[PDB]
Amino acid sequence: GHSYEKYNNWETIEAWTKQVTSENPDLISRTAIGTTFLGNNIYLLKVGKPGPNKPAIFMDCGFHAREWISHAFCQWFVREAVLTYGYESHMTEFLNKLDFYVLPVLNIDGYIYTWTKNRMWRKTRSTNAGTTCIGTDPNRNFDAGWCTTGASTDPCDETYCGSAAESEKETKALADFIRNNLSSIKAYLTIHSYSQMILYPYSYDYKLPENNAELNNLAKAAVKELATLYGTKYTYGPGATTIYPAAGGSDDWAYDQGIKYSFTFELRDKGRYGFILPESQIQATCEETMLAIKYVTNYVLGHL
Ligand SMILES: [Zn+2]
Ligand SMILES: [Zn+2]
Ligand SMILES: [Zn+2]
Ligand SMILES: [Zn+2]
Ligand SMILES: [Zn+2]
Repeated sequence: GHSYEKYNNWETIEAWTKQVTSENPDLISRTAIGTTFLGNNIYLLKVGKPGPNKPAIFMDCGFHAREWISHAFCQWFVREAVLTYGYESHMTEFLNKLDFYVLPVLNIDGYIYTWTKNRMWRKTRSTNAGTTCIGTDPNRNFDAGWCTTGASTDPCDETYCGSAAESEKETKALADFIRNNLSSIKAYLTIHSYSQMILYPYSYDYKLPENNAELNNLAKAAVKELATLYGTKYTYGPGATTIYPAAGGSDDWAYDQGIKYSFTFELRDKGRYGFILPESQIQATCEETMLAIKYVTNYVLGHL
């Protein structure tokens, strides 16, 4: 049984992607953008009412296997879209005028592993030459100052950058999709946990994006909007100085492709539960995060 207020295993999420699509044909279509190391289909939902020359926002969850609230949020976003379309003015305008690409779980193999073997697994489940240590950090595997800072060259490490940029089937699939759709995708949003932050480029070097003032102001306003619901306090800024320097991130890579609105969300909490955020917090976390995501979406729509 699927529930939006519990953490769902991969079999359940996969079945949900099929069911939510079948139940909402006028608003949702599903494709597979590739396969994981272990051969699992990487599903992508396109959410929106069909129309001509629509701009798009791309959102992914589940880069890091143990960050279960991330996976839960992508599902919640789709929940909100199908529930409130036609009833709530903003969501209806969003879905009429733009498409949302929602990738519910990128690192499917790692996610399965957190359910079956090791709740605290982070990386992919691919093999590495010359060692029995498993996995690459998908958010150190993109072609963005690749493997230079905040990333490890040791395959046994949690931030292992991989053998080469896009060495992982999952990151290659994501990068390929974005490159193939670069004329339509106007914003890139990537959902992580934890630490309550909205980050934007750059993480791979201490340098700032050309539109730094715009991104800073947008992140500041989105943080303020998020806080209105339950008073949850987020920080924001360029990745390198807000959390830490880290090379090979998808947000930096997306920005360097020309996607001007590129953000990483780090959801609840600030360390009390960390990655093992209780199910009792899914609803509140997702509802407040919705406010930030809708704020960014409205901004993108209004500044095309
Ligand atoms: Zn359900
Ligand atoms: Zn399957
Ligand atoms: Zn993460
Ligand atoms: Zn993180
Ligand atoms: Zn709601």
